[PDB]
Amino acid sequence: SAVEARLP
Amino acid sequence: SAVEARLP
Amino acid sequence: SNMRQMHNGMTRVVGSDYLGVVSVAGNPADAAAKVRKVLSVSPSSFPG
Amino acid sequence: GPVPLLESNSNMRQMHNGMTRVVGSDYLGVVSVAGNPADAAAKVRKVLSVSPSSFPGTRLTQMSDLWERYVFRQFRVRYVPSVPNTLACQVMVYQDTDPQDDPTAIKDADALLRQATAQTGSQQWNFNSAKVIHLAKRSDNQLYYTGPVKENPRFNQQGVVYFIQVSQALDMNGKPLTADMECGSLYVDWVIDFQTPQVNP
Amino acid sequence: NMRQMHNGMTRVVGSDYLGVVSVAGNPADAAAKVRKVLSVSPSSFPGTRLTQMSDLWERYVFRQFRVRYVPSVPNTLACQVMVYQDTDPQDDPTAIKDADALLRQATAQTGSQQWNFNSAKVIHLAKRSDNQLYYTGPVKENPRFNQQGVVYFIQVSQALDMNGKPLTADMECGSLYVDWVIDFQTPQVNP
Amino acid sequence: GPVPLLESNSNMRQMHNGMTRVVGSDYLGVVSVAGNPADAAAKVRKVLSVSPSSFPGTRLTQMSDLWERYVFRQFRVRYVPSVPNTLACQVMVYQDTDPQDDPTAIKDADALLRQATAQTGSQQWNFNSAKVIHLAKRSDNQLYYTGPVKENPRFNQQGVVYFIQVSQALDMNGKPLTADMECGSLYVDWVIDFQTPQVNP
Amino acid sequence: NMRQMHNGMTRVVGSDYLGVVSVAGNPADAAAKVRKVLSVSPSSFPGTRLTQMSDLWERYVFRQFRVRYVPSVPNTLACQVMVYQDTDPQDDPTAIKDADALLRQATAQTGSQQWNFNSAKVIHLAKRSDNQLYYTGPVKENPRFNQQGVVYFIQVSQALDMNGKPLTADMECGSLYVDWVIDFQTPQVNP
Amino acid sequence: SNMRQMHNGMTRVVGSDYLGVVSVAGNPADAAAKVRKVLSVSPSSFPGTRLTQMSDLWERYVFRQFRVRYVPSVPNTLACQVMVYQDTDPQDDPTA
Amino acid sequence: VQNAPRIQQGGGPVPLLESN
Repeated sequence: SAVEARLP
Repeated sequence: SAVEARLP
Repeated sequence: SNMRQMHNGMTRVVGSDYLGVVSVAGNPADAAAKVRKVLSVSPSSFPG
Repeated sequence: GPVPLLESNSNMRQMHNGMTRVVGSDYLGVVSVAGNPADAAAKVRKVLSVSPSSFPGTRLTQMSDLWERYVFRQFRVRYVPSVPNTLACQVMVYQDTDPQDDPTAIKDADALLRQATAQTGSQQWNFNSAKVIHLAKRSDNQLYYTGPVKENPRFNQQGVVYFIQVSQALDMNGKPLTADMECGSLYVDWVIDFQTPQVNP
Repeated sequence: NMRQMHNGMTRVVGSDYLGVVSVAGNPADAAAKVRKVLSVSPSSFPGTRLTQMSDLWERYVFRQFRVRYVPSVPNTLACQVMVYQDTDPQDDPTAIKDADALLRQATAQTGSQQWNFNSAKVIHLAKRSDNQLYYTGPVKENPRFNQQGVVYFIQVSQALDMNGKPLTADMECGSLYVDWVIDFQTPQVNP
Repeated sequence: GPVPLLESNSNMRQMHNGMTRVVGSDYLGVVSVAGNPADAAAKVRKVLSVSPSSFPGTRLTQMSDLWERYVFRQFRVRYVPSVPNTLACQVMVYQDTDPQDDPTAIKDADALLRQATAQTGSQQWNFNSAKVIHLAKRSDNQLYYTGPVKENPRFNQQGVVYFIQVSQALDMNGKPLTADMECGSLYVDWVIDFQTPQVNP
Repeated sequence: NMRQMHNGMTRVVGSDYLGVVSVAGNPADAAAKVRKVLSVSPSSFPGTRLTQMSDLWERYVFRQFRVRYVPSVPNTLACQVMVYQDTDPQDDPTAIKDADALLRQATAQTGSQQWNFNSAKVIHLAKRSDNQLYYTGPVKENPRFNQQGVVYFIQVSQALDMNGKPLTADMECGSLYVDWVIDFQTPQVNP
Repeated sequence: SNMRQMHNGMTRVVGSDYLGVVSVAGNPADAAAKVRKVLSVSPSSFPGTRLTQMSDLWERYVFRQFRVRYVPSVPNTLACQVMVYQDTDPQDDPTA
Repeated sequence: VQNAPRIQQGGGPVPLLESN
């Protein structure tokens, strides 16, 4: 979930 | 910028 | 071959933060309105 | 003594609390590798639950239904290649303690590979050779339920194993491989604790 | 105002009345042979001392929980019956289509017992090494956070009279009781 | 041993003698103060029984019905103000070990206030601030019955708490207050011993 | 790839349901008086926990194996019955032409027992000094490599009613159960 | 009054990560195609790593070390010859 | 100074043939 946020 | 990401 | 080496030890972190502002009201309306502020008690629930 | 005599005609079956170690190993399955991955979600190749009950026809699943709760003391995945050294491809595997993550939601391959490289115990290697892979320990030592998932996965599985393709399957002459290859096979070397005996639906 | 914290466990002992049990003379529906089902949890009964005790703490663990059967039938009547305490709330026996698999499953559980309903019996729970604590009160999501298990009363035989013949109608045949011991933690009142 | 076998099919529930400490705290109620007391009997403001059973809807009363006898090991009343410091009034509280006295019979205020000041553990203070108040011990250690009064109060209550107004409720500008004020609220911090379990009507 | 060898014995405890037992009122065929016969072996039953356990090792030995009889008949009825556990699978009682020799042979065995089928009983196996191990699974040649023995349920008396008279037809009269303890050796799966 | 107390000391962190996969091609097309992979060299530019999450907790950084280490995927029955380098001028762009 | 777990490389060469 932390990673999805940084990827548009 | 880190904070804007966690707020929808 | 490349391997991320393993750990099992727990790690402490001491610190302090800031939860937020809270209000009141002059009229005891509803009576379900007596509850006034609610916060979950977890890491990763306090943005900022 | 009095006890055999009192035993002689009263219907008292005994209670049986207590642990029980069992040791074994099992054949999980075959694994494929595509020549031209592009779906990004397709980079993941073989997900597995880390529960005794999830691998039908093996000794584990047979034994697993006969108790109630379990804890692995070691769960050691092992990989055996079935490919000529001339062929080329690169592969990694990692076990994850939390059943509810599901990497596949990510739209970009790099983030998948980086999440895989993170977390302890991860492994990457050429798909031509054997490797062995471990679980991480949990200090609390909770018991887990046996059997098929019901509502929430966290009561069951200790974790999830991911088999992830990297690069591309590749041929002699270096042309990307058409169709699919059988590559290798997965194995397990396990030790388990069971608690209270039963049979379940 | 030194309002004080407390973190100790509180031992408590008691016993309560779980109710009536009955038996049909010729079960045939296979799922009719299962006869009675009860939750193993505080705050799952009407009017008992235990449910009232239940609301006043966060968590609990039974240290023993022995069900006790008291017959209410003349010796001339007879039938065989079984009782067991599954420790997994979600297993649900009724799904089985066959009487036989039902009896086998019910027998396989530890501490399960079999007897004529002419006479008294006593039956225990299994223990657990986690020392896991359970939340008090009604299910909200998942039984598994609440109940330590479920109790099943299950018929086996028909229901012969004197001269070895089945009786026309189902009837009351004694009642259940429960001795118990519990640990509680942090005091409160459930909403 | 013999004992599980003898246990197996005899209807013997065990006897259970013995004490049981329990700890807790509860919200008793709100308290008012009139601007112009004059009835002398009106100076008394809030009587309370000191029994577990007398405060409906609290944890105490719920728990209290489940046994037979009780003894407080401490019963510590606490007071929380809800008034601006600008307002003025003066207040005292005292606990009395004997349930059958009833101060109110006296026709003169001074005697009430003096009886209140007498007896150990009494407290007087400005109604603007918090205070804490204790019981006196009794050397014999008798048990007391639970539940609602039946004939004689002395079998039940360990005592009675009196909340007594002094002076007059008073406003900014110093005019005596009209009507009534909510002032504050009463609390309890208790420890108890219970004896033999039951349920009572 | 250090695939590891293991040679230890694994203790296991359990219990299972062996099924129904019935009785004719006036046996006369002499070979009809023998009533029920069961193999003493893992992997000889349908659907029990034990048969499923059985296939996963090479060899086994019971440490105790007590058969337990639970009555399902009213006290007004009565008959005498016998049960015994022969440790030699090939002895085969049925060959005898006489009821009497049958009862005598059945009585001579250690641990054999006699009772009214009104009430419960418990019965044990004999032990052996060889500490010999037995192969798991179905007979291929000779029972003697597999079974530790055979269990026989045998009627003795007629079957009187109240007023001391025989009943017209055979009927169910309770059921069998087995508490057990086992050692296994080398893990596998039978073909 | 409440004050976050001040610090000025620098803090080291040793660790290692994973940059990514890289390819080649048989046809020297374009000749601007010779450039094949490009990576910025900063904390907070590598999603999926612990360090990029760590990086937002401070205002400033300095690498004291940054060893890239190439790992072969291919048998010796093939060849390409390749070079790698680390330009220190982020504005510079070879592609032009 | 605060260390973090490291990757630790391994493996080795593979011969065209194993004589026996």
